[PDB]
Amino acid sequence: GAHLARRYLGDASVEPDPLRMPTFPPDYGFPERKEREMVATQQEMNDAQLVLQQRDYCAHYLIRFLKCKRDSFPNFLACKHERHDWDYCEHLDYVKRMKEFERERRLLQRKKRREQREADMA
Amino acid sequence: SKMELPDYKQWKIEGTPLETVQEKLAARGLRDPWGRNEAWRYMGGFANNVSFVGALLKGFKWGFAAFVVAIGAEYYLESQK
Amino acid sequence: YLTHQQKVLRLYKRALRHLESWCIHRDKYRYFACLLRARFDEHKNEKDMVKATQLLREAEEEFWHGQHPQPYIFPESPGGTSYERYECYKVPEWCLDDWHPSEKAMYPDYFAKREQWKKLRRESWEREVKQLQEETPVGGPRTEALPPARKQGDLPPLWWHIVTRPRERPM
Amino acid sequence: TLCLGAITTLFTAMCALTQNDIKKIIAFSTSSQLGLMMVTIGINQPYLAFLHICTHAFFKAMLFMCSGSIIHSLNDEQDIRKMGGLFKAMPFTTTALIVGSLALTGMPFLTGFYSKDLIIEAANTSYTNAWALLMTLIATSFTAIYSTRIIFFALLGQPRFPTLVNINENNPLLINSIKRLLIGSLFAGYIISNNIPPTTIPQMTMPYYLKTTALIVTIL
Amino acid sequence: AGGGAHIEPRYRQFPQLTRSQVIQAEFFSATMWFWILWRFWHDSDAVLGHFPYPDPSQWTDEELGIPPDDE
Amino acid sequence: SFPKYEASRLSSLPTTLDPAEYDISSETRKAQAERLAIRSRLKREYQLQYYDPSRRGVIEDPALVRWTYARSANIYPNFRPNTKTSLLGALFGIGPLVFWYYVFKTDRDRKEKLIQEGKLDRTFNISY
Amino acid sequence: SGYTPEEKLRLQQLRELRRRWLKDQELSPREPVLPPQRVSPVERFWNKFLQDGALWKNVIYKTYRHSIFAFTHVLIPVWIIHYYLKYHVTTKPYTIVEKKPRIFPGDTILETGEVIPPMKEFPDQHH
Amino acid sequence: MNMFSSLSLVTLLLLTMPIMMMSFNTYKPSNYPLYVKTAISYAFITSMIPTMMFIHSGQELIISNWHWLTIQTLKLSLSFKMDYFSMMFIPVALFVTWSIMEFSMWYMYSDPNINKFFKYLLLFLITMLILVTANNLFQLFIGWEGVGIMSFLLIGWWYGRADANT
Amino acid sequence: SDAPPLTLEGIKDRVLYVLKLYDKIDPEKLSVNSHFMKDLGLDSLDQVEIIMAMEDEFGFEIPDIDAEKLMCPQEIVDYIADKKDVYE
Amino acid sequence: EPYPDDGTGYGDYPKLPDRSQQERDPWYDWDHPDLRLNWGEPMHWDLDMYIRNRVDTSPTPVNWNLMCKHLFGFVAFMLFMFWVGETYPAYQPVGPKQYPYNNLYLERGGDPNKEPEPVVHYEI
Ligand SMILES: C[C@H](CCC(=O)O)[C@H]1CC[C@H]2[C@@H]3[C@H](O)C[C@@H]4C[C@H](O)CC[C@]4(C)[C@H]3C[C@H](O)[C@]12C
Ligand SMILES: *C(=O)CCCCCCCCCCCCC
Repeated sequence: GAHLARRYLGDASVEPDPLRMPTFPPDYGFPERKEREMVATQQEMNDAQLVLQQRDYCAHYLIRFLKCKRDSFPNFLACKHERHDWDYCEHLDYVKRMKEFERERRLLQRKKRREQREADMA
Repeated sequence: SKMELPDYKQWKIEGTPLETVQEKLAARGLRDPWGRNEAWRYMGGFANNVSFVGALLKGFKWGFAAFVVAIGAEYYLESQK
Repeated sequence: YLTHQQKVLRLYKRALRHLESWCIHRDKYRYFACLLRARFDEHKNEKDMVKATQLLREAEEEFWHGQHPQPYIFPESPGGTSYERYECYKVPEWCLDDWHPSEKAMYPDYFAKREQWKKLRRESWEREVKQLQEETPVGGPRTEALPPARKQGDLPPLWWHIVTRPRERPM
Repeated sequence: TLCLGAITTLFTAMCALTQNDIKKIIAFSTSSQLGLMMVTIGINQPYLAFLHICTHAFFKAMLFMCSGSIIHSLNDEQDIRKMGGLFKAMPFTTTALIVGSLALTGMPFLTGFYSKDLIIEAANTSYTNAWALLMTLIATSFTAIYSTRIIFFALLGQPRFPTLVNINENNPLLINSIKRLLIGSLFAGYIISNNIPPTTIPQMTMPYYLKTTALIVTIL
Repeated sequence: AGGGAHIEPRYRQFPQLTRSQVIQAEFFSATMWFWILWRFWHDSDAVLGHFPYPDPSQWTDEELGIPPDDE
Repeated sequence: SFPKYEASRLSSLPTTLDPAEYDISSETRKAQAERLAIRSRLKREYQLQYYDPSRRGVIEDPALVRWTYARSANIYPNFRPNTKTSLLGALFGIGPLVFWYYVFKTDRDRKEKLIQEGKLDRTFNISY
Repeated sequence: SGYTPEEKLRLQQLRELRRRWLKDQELSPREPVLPPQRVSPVERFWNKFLQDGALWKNVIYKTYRHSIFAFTHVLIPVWIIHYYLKYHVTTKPYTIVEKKPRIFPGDTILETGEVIPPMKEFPDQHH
Repeated sequence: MNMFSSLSLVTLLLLTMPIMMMSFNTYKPSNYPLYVKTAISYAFITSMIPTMMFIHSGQELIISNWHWLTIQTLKLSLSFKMDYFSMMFIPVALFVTWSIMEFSMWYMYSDPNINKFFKYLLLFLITMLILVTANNLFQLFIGWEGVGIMSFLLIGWWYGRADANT
Repeated sequence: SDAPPLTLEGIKDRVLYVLKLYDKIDPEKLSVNSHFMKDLGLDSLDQVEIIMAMEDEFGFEIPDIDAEKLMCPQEIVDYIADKKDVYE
Repeated sequence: EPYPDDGTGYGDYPKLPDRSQQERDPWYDWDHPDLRLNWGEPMHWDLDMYIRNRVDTSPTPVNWNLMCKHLFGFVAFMLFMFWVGETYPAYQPVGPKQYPYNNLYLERGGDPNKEPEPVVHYEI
């Protein structure tokens, strides 16, 4: 990585802490913030027997891919389209985690400037 | 069954890497007295062995020949459906 | 006890073998093999038993500092990955005397041709014993070397196990 | 588990850079591979560790049989310093030996790639010990170094074996035995990876310098 | 060992070869390159990259809900 | 100029680097003469019976008998209770027993205290 | 350094004895004298039947030996195992436990005909 | 299910028959090395049938056939866990061993005790399959120590060599 | 193990054949019984290289206690035949 | 050379050099080839510890002291670096991953009766 140098060879209070994020209110800065929706219900995931690390918002694409694989047998090269859809859906979920990370980094630095401004005058 | 050992007069240190060893020993007044005994390792079917880069590339000539057609065959087939 | 010539020759053989391991490539070994020979030829005539000795001791100390950590070994030489490998197939000859008669019957020619050696061995034993006890000094032998047979029809003393020793690839 | 595996892959691979016996070199390769598997358990990727076991069996087993063919030809000689010039003297053994050494090093789309390169990529993108990750990356480099040592000292150069050797590999048992692993060593990784049902969330997006690191370090 | 064609060893010479031995060895070696190339053209993302890695240093402050400095 | 070889009990001094292999006097040369004289006499007795074709059995080796006898039966009659034997006997005979007693007694006293208090997790502990 | 005058004689005397000993170790053509042995009638048939190459008829022996192997090493054991499992193991509780089959939205249950409702409409996107 | 479980156990039982026949039931030393190899070949084929079923529907099951010992509240049974890990490693191990044995017939052709060598190799394969298919720790320990002891007997195969015993 | 056996004629030919590739021995002055020292005038260092040249030919080491006692090609053949159970 | 008369029970058994049997000449013709012994030779007090299957005292290419310093240094260095790399882990710029239905409270064995503490994640 590269951001480590900004936390190890640099100030640590200006960097996010993955063991402590989020460190700011979720609604702070988001008027009437929207909530992520789960298309797949609990029963569908329970009856689909998905690993807990897959029981996530990106589910309801894995179920469709798994359903295709059971049906395309023995054609194991098929269902490729559903794989990409689930790969893409997970990818969007990964980028949003980075957005939460960059949002955390900016807010921390925003608190830095605000505190210094009122601190210096005092 | 008796085995026919080749004639020993065909093993020579000329034109092989053993010659350049003779040149460097010559400059110091020394000579290689076993050079012809180790000469067979550089002549015959062992001469001009392939390189490391060429060795890893073995069979690539035919492989790429079959690769281009394979995708080309798919290209026409996929055009229809 | 080893003479100076014996020790010098051994150091020359080891150095080439370690040098051979260092170079791997034959032509490179050939280049350095001769240079090593040259360093030895320039002290052959030295007749000074003291200055010559210093050379050997300094020669050995140089060999140790440059000896290959993992010298090449011939597979069946002590240390090579075949030493003692076939010792598990070498059966002593006397085991055949314990075979069941129904098992000797499978090789009538071998065992018929085997009684001769046993017949030969017993007959020669008395002469072999007598030869040793008359050529042995009063205080007993001073070395392990053994005399040959000094007549015709007499086998060398103490030949049975040397002659009859198991083969090298018995099975 | 991460630190224990990381030192094992680095240390054993390091010991294989200067070995002469062909069987010893593969042994230190196996220890290096096992260290990589332990690292995979230490990054919480149990199924990738298993997938590496299945894939690793094909070419690591083949590399020993191919080396066994060389040893038999030279009359029970195992030190690579008395080998060479076998690229065309034993063409079939060379093909399998070269093919195997490319799965061990992790050439893309061969059997080794679908477990090895998929682990190093998953190692870089995880909350993990930094030194353990570095030692794994260095070890992957050493995999190519000693893999090339066998090829260079057993296929290239000029022969160093004695004058009389019975270099023959025209035995159907030997050829067929190597042939099947050669087929598996090429296709086994692709077949398994596309049939095993998913059990985790794989990591597919990562920085350009962490997606080719396994391949980039191998080439160096 | 036992089985296969009996080939007489050649003293101080390159060993004899057969046709099937040379041909088959070449067939599998060529199979590797054909397999690598065919997959490298259909699964090129597997060896280079699957999805773009967005740069965090370009996102706007309103999509991330970053208030201005003053408030 | 090289680093002189350093020899430990598990790394013997090489014979080549040993100064005793070069300074050969008349005594040293004669000393090996008598060593090979006795070594030759023993090698003679063994071969007289080893090669004898009328012998079936085991050639008793007095050297082997003396080796085993000293290792087992001649130890106590040559034992004297002194400072060395007494201190080593207690350190290697009684020390480990006292050490392990406090390791185990301390551990069980600790554990027994927790169980009485109820602070030791024994939810599914029904096999003992 | 070379051999003393007597040493060359001893080695020659032994080297002649040693090379004679190694010749005695050879076996006569008749040896080993195998006691009379009887084979089964089946074995005698293939001894002379297979002498001719006849690649078309040689595969018969290959299929014959493999056909026997599959019957005595695959079919009989699976008969014993299946009989053992079906009527002795599966008649006891929890001896064989299966991970229940996965039910996906849109499947039809073969025990009751129930149809699990499909999943809601996705925010479909082509990527 | 019946086919899945029956074909899973036959793979193990098939590998035992060459060992059983060493008690002079059917005698054929000339082809015994070939006999062991052919058994591995058929063991791979049968093991693939459960493997293909797992690929299709993700089917896995436990087989606790034999009740061995019951120490109060600990019931120990000979249990085989046919699941993701066993269904995938058994075909691979048998496929590799198949090639190893065929290679062995050539490499070890001149070994006097080739019959013993092939019995030992098969004994290791059985122990590993016990290790791989174990469902409880005690059965896993049988295979755990089994592979170790078979390693000892095969590492020191040439027992006249002081450096192989070490 | 599949290796052709070594015979007295085969051993001797290879022994002489090795020396004929030695630049310091005349092929016409070389015989099965040609002493290496008293006839070819080779120094002991060359004699050691002759033994080394034979070890690489037959691929087995020879003790230095016994390498010194071999001075003519006849004795080299006898040693190898005795050391590899060769009788015909 | 008899052992020191310190009362440890050696008596008059000869004290021989503490040299392993692996050192003895491998080419000499021994009465017992595997033990490197001659019939009648006085056996070392610790012969069974110095057999070729056990402790070996042969000279080593590298001095004993330099071997221990290098091996200890390597192990000591590696352990420190792992500790150094433990407090300074390398991770990726991403926040904690999000799971639905209150971070999978029901899936992870949560108590059905006691309603969990609500956990909400927002689109971003
Ligand atoms: C099938 C296999 C290979 C035959 C071939 O194709 O050449 C042959 C080789 C040795 C044979 C086996 C051995 O001969 C031992 C048994 C002898 C009888 O043939 C009955 C079954 C028996 C167990 C054989 C089964 C099978 O026919 C074998 C295994
Ligand atoms: C960060 O999270 C992983 C630690 C860095 C490992 C990869 C090191 C190589 C990238 C730096 C070189 C960039 C130029 C190619």
